Amino acid sequence: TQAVEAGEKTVEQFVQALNKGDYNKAAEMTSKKAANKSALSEKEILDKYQNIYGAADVKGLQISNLKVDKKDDSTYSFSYKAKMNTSLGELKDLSYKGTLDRNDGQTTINWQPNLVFPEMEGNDKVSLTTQEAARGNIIDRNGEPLATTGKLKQLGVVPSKLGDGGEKTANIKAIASSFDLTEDAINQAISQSWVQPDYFVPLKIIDGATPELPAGATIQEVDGRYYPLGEAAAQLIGYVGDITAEDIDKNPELSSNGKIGRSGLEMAFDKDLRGTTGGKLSITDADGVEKKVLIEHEVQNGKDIKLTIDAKAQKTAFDSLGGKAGSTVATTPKTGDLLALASSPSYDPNKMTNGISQEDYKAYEENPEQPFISRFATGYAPGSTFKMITAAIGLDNGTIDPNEVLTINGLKWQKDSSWGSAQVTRVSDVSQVDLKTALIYSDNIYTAQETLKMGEKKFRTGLDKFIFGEDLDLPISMNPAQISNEDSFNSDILLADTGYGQGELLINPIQQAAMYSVFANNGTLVYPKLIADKETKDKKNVIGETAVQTIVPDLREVVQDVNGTAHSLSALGIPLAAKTGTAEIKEKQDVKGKENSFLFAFNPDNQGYMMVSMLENKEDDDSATKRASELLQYLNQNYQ
Repeated sequence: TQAVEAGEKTVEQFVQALNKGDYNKAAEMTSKKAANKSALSEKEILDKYQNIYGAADVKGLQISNLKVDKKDDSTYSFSYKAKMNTSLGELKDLSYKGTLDRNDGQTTINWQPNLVFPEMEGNDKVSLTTQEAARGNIIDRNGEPLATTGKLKQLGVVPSKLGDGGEKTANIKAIASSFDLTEDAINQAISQSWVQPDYFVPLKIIDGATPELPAGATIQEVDGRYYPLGEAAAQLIGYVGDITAEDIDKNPELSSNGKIGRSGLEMAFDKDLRGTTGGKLSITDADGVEKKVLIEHEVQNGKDIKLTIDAKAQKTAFDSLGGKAGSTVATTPKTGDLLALASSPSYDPNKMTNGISQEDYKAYEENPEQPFISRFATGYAPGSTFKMITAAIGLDNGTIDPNEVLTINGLKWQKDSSWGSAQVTRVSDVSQVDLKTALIYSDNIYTAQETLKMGEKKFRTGLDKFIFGEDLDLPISMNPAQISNEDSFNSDILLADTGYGQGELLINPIQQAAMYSVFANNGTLVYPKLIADKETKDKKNVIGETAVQTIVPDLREVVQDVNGTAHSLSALGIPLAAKTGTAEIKEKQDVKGKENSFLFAFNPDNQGYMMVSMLENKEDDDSATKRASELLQYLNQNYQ
């Protein structure tokens, strides 16, 4: 019992050393090389485990049902079941067995080749054959491709068929002008360490018609990932990169030869898109004659994935931002179908996955506008567009009388002198302001006064009926929206600022479209969905139906009234209910007030589409409303 307990500890420590990959530590626990002891020496056991387990990418060796008995006065027999993860899946139900040696005062393992795999004898060999799985495609709501593996035209040069002295520099200058390349990068590519005289050094991926090939230029077709929309959907779709050795150490079921999604939907759906590797892991004998097949299954290609995105709406929404910092979200508010999730500025996912220079990558990462940000999933202050929600809450709890007219003098206002220099600011000096006037002119002072009159308790009661704190069921990384930092404002100034969409509010554009959908469903919140085959989930009785039939007519006047903030949209001649907004942010960089322009708009007749667009740190005389004419036409003519 005292020695049998020490034998169980030896088997447990040996398996642990194998699980941790330290094969040297495991080999030092074996007995000496003999006929009925260890079969191989310590350094030979190290090399056999490192070769065999390293070939199949063995990971996570764990045992169970351990039993250590006693045979002779110095031999203790052990046995256990075990399982492990390999590059072809999990290898479960393995019956291991062996003998221990209890000479001296420390128990060792009589090592045998059956301790690598159960039925191995002497000089048995292990063979692994694998076939890569094709990565699945990502498609829009109409089957158009958003991410596809296909053939590409790769531009490269062979330094031998170029020329000697002047003929080489002339062709390099000719290839640089025929394919929009710098003459200093062609020389740097052909002068890398890995280059040999007769090698094919790739350069650029041409995504169109190939021009004339100078002396030394050659195109070779290669298979790779391709994104048709390009930068218009780079943040949403993402990109794939080469699989590294570290990736295989974390997940052996990957393909060391394949691609892995690094961000976006390519990464959120990497498992469903990459498929499963097919092949066979067998034990052979001396040569290649198979004895036992351990693992084998056919290769399964990756599943395709269909999104609610519209490929034409995604491109139009992105191009409408003109490369400026901002985001645009388009949905069908009755179902939640995310038609477009645009973010600007953006990066080139094709250049990102087909080899990008450290210079162009640093330009993306050091750009102050930060194109890598998925702005549709980034928490922003909603802006004074948030008046609709505060007004709807005010109508529900009866705080706001739609016909009561407040008297506001000037462009600034504060409750008491206790507010110091904290003041609510508006843009239009309108003396007689009611709810309809406040929504047309986007009057923050009216909203601030109604919020303070409503009180924090009644205001939070209406806010809590939304999606603050909820994690949306979406394959996009994002934090839940919040009302403030803590569960109480503890500040009249913060309460008022929260009223018209400022303060510590944090709501990303997707969450905004979810909350704003109540005006297209008679007070019912419709959760947005990105996967086409998903069921429509909704949240009923968020705001009163009376508040909807009171605010939406006013939102029509935001477009139709000549002094409405979105009156430029009346040029469309389509039924529009809209609401613009602004937000002042005290960021860093300099300290000059950064302003954000917002636009909410949907069809108040058919409720077919809804739009939430915003510009981050807007240039002067720019706005989201100025850039929405094109997308609103498409959504109106195709989503009724």
